[PDB]
Amino acid sequence: GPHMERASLIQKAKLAEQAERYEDMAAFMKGAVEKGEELSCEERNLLSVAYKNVVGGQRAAWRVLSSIEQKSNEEGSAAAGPEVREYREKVETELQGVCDTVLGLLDSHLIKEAGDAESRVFYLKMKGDYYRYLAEVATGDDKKRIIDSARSAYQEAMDISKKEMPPTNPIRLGLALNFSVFHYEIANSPEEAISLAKTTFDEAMADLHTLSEDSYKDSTLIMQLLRDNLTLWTLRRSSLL
Amino acid sequence: PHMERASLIQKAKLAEQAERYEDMAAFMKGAVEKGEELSCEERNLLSVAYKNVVGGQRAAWRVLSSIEQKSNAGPEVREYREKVETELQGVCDTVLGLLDSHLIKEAGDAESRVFYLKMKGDYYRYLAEVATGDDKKRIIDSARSAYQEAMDISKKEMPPTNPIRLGLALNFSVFHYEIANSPEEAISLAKTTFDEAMADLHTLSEDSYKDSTLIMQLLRDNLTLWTGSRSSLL
Repeated sequence: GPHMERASLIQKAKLAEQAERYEDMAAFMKGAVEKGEELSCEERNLLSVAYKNVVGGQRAAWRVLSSIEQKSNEEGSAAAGPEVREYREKVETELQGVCDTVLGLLDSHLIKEAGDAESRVFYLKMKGDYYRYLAEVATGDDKKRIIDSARSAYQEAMDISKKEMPPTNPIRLGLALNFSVFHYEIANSPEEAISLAKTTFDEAMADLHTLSEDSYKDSTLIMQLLRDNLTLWTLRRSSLL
Repeated sequence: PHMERASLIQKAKLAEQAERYEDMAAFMKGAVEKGEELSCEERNLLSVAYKNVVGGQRAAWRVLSSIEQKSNAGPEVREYREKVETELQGVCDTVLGLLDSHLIKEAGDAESRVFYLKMKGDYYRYLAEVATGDDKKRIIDSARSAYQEAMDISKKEMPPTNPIRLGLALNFSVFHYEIANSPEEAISLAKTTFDEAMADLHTLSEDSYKDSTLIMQLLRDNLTLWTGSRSSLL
């Protein structure tokens, strides 16, 4: 509608977050991004949380529908009613529209305009994530092209993070976590997934002592997710010390 | 594109499983507009869909109102609270429209008749929660009138343990307390409802028992909160 002030959009995104109105939150943040200014660390998290919640609800719904559709097609003497697939396809189109919106914001404003490496890695990781979400629902020749786009974004983010960030950096840790999930679940490379998660965990472990107590908590929380994934993917009980 | 009555009902059940309540409501609104009566299962689908949609709006409106009250600088809170309120009002008006245009009829079974009139009381009550001035008074009168008509039918045609009858009495007592500022009517209604249902609990099948006692617990919880209030084993 009429031109809003960037500061009013950010304030409304924070109000929408408190009200658990994630679609409104995303729309406020999209408007703020389109103002052309860089996002602060707090503002990047608002953009990320808004779209993560929106796409997370779509991905959860798509998974339920896809399971119902699969079971009714496989089982019994008949196929599922056409309604399941039509509804699953409505949810999928809507999911694709949100990923395309995020990828559009990243390519039009956020990746090119970023100052620091911290924010460049954050946006390139986000690009990998939203191509990964698109890959989860893709099937044909489109699937291969989307998987290449996700790998390419994650790899560029990895290259930068290795050059500019310490191994304990939470953004660097979170990126390596998501990239390993991509290798395992999307690119069907469990070996790459395990070696990336092992290397990430080990290199971060070696510098844990150098961290301030608040940095330590941020880092170990992500290292835990790497370790959990490794246990799940890949052995004696532990007594004290 | 399968959008006939039976396809709309099937998609509403899928939307429920996927926790897509706005899709669920839109499917059920479409099914209602087909002009046919809703079965017991279908009425529950309509109710669950709009309850979840309006519940998210009411929770959001309460947060924004809370922030606005503490803040009273900054015009954004009120503008945003007003956007959420208008949207909430639009959903209540859609539900009230469906009830008046298609669902509320003089000739059906008592359960369905009480069910729709209770839903009318509920959505006027949600409108009353955000209403101010002249409009508030008319909305409160409309809610009381719908709830009262639902109460007359339920006392004449349903047993005291009937879950619809229990749920109606619960919501009407909440209306007396919160909306009409009559805590005495609220308390008296909740006490009578609980006591009369308690007397017949022994007659119920195990599935009926669970449905009835679960609503009776909400009446009792409300009574404890409204009136005031140790015990060892026995």
